[PDB]
Amino acid sequence: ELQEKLIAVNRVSKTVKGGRIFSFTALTVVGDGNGRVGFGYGKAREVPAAIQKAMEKARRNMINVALNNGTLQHPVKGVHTGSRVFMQPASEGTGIIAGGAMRAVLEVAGVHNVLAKAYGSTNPINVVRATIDGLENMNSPEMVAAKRGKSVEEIL
Amino acid sequence: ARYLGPKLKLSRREGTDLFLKSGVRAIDTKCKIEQAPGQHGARKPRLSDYGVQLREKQKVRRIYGVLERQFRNYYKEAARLKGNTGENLLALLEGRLDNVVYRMGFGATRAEARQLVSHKAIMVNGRVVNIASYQVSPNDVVSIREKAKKQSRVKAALELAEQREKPTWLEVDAGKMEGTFKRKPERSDLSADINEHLIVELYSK
Amino acid sequence: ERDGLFCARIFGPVKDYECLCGKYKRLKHRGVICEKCGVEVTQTKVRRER
DNA sequence: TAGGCGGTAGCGTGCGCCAGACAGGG
DNA sequence: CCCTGTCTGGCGTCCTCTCACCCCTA
RNA sequence: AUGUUUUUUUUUUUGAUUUGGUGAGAGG
RNA sequence: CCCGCAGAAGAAGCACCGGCUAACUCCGGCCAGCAGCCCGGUAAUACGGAGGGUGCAAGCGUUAAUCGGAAUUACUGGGCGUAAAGCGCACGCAGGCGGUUUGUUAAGUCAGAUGUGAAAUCCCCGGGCUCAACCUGGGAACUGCAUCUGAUACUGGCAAG
Repeated sequence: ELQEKLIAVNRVSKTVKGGRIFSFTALTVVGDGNGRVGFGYGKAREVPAAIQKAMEKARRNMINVALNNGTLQHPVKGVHTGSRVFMQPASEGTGIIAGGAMRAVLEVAGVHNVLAKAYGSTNPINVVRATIDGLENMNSPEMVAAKRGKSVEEIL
Repeated sequence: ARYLGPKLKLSRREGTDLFLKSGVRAIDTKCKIEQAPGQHGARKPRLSDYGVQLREKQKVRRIYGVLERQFRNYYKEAARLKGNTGENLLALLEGRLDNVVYRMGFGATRAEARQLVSHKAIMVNGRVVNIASYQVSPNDVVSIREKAKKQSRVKAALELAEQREKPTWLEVDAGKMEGTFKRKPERSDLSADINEHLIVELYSK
Repeated sequence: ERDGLFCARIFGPVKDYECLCGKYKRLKHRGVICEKCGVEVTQTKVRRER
């Protein structure tokens, strides 16, 4: 039921007395096609093991997101370290207008319709984190009604 | 302005059966439908994001037998129109005269239907229409003219259709060889495998 | 043979979740019926009851 | 590789009881 | 219509084990 | 006392529980 | 524009296939050559040829030029301890901004109306050329300017605190 996308894999080095020890980092993200989403960032000497780790980590520490039907509930900004991200709810049919790692996380999240730009850095890791942050902070109408002591129709 | 080459090759490349051949004989018998075309067929590495979108677009294109500028045209039209874009595009593609004919069952393949349209076989509301890209409109009756009514290939196409499932959005008569395009089809009525939203995204680059 | 005594479009698929055309072999993205042979990719237990 | 006595008729013949309807005789 | 004979339908133990056989002719 | 003074070799992935009947033999 | 005639007949190329970037193999020595950015020294998917593929298609490439991507002059929408970026420090005219209360005005502001904002173009619903492009009816828009009539919370002016 869960869908999982390996966003990126990158070779990283550690210099030692002999020479360079190489290793691989795997950035993955998983989601159930609904609110729930989680990213994982694994590392191992070989690629498949590292992606396996990324999947494992993503599977835990997931996070829920309040989706109005296929899209978002309102425009939302999210940042992390360099990657600053804007994403905006959009009409059915438009699809996921987003670039790169961001796209991936959106798809697994089960959002189908967004207009979305990544300002600043586009370092996959940071940008996916920023996306997750923007999705988490985003609140729903019912939530704001509760926050504020009102009905949904009062807020419209 | 048309693709004149091997058809099953396209099907193989796409992966699916595109219905580019009549359907008397199963596709698996005619070709290695699983294996991709060319020397390097058995090898099959995971495609890219752009690449999968591109393949989807190609699949649709190949299904209907249009060329790229014309599709881009269809897509822009759909975007202009109200409602879901990919759905609109699908409806537009369906509305094409030759496709309509193929759905009727006057052409074994869509290619055959296009050929019929070109050769002054088909009439729309009693007026001979020659353009395969002609967008047929609700309550438009579309028929074979009396000259082309004697052709054996037409009745063969009709038989093939009878084997094939009948579309709801149409109503065809096999004796009269005229069918009414009652309404523009719903997305549900069309095939589910087509990923319109990839196409949309592709051109929304 | 369609559509004699033993059928597929009257009574259902011979194999589990595998249509007669060959389109679908799934059960996760199920519910959708076939278009080629028009065999609803379901279970073969339904050939015991149709 | 493709179909239902085999024939210019006749094959059947060695269980037995009960029971209830259908009909014969008067 | 009131018997009285005929007819044709029902039924006739359980469990297990073994074996062959499962178109040829036009 | 001094060093930019011989520049050079390795990124990603295909499968786990299976099978019938009529008849002659034959144990209580 | 329509009808008749014959016969698949007269009608497919261009670019690319190292990554970005869809598409892979074989054969020919830092030469010959490629190249938009980041190969070639004898097993080159990067040069040239072939086969195979990919994308466009009566076009296909290259060059030039503009916007985009570039939030890379950031109104919307960036920054300045160390990455570029705080005047060496002050005073201070012009300029910019300006505590709090009441009254008044109505300049800014807002609302409504009138006049105009040529037609064409763009967009919406339609119509006509077999379709389309194209032509075309009506609308909307032309974010503005000017006036008149209101509103007075805020900003401004004036008067008192």
